[PDB]
Amino acid sequence: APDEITTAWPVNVGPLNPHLYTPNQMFAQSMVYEPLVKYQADGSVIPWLAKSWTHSEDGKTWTFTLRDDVKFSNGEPFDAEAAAENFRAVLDNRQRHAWLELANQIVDVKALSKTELQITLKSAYYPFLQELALPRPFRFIAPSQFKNHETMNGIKAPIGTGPWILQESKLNQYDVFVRNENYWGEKPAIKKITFNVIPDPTTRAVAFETGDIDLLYGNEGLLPLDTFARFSQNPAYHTQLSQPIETVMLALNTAKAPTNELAVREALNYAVNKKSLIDNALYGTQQVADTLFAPSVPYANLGLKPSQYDPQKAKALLEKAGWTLPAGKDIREKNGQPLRIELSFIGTDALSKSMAEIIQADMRQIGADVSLIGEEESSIYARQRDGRFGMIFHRTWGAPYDPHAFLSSMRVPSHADFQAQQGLADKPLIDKEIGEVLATHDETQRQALYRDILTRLHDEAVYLPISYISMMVVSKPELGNIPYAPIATEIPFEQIKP
Ligand SMILES: [Cl-]
Ligand SMILES: [Fe+3]
Repeated sequence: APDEITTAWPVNVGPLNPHLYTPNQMFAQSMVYEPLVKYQADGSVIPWLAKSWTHSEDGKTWTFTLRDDVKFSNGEPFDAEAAAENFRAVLDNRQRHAWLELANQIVDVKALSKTELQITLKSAYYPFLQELALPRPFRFIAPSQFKNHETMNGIKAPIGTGPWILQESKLNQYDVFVRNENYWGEKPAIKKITFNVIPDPTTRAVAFETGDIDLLYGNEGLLPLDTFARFSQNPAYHTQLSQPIETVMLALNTAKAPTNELAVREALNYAVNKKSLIDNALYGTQQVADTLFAPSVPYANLGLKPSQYDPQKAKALLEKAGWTLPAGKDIREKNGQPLRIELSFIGTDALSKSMAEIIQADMRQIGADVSLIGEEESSIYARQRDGRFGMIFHRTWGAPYDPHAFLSSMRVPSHADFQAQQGLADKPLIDKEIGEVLATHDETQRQALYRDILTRLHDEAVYLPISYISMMVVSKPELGNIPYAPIATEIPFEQIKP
């Protein structure tokens, strides 16, 4: 079956509610559901379900002219009415979308005709179009599949307009998609895609080696990285490594001793040998990160000063702040209190554990005692939400989220970044400026605001950037070159052409 492929994912795709989150998987929501406008690698959007649009002079009122030839996979029409009902369904659950500022900005959505859709905003919101382009929540399910005229309490069949249709799903076993033969756009070359549920990275590698699957596609956690390197030399296989898509880092709790001290956070940022970490734990497959956002990220080329690995500097900073070594001890003390920091991570994640152990070792070398707290996923996310951590592994979100959406979410208290930043004297100013940068259209001011926000976060040593990570691919050669999608969390299956 040349036009059928089998791949893997750590979990099922979920029920494919276009408007909800976990356990829904974003790449799968994007396979079935489509946006008004589609995100492009150059940062722009192109017409998609909307073929054109205009906006008022004040930038608060937008009118979209929709395609008139689009049907949902069940034959029902896509029109402005269906689109408007979707926006209502999403914003009826507005509290759940607080992280996404567009969901707080939309004041009204109404269908003016079958082809005219009008959206009104609280303010001129500059990332409007890019947030419409996201995998979720502003994509469109057939309104017939609402449950009692809503989606927040569940849907019936996951009926979208997209190039893929969910055929069937088996909890903890597999998901099967097929090509939408009545798609309004270009027909995918692939006719059927099977996702085998395989939570363990080694088991995924083994599944490929045995031929049980044709394709592996994911971030640095896709498979063991030593194994990936071996595969990249195996002439029976094909492998790919993308240019970096996002940052992996530690978040340091500015509201909790001892990471509440700037001098301590600064020292920690000099203590880790990132190159060695990446060569030791990531098998040399990723890039060193010096800043929250790579210099290639929009608005983030700011000439921020890296803190290079320098244990001598780290020690000096701690000594100057009164953190000194007692006789016959390797761990520093101040006011009799030991320099002890808890590093929280998902205990079953081998890669995270490996990095955590390297970080612990590096920090012990400069007199800081890091305790490793490996816990189940739910417990770690709970800690993130309420700030019950000293240090935690964290990551940015990739295009088109970085930086505007990641920054926007820093304002949401139930979220790791707010919690990490909560102890900063300048946190209210930062949150004020984040609000301002999203709504200004003085472009000069926009750049200045981004500079100030990112520079304060950098100078305050809120994060310990570790790596800019890449997408990775392992595939049967017969599938050919595997494309990457403009949106980092999407998988462009319809672009695969064996
Ligand atoms: Cl420990
Ligand atoms: Fe999320």
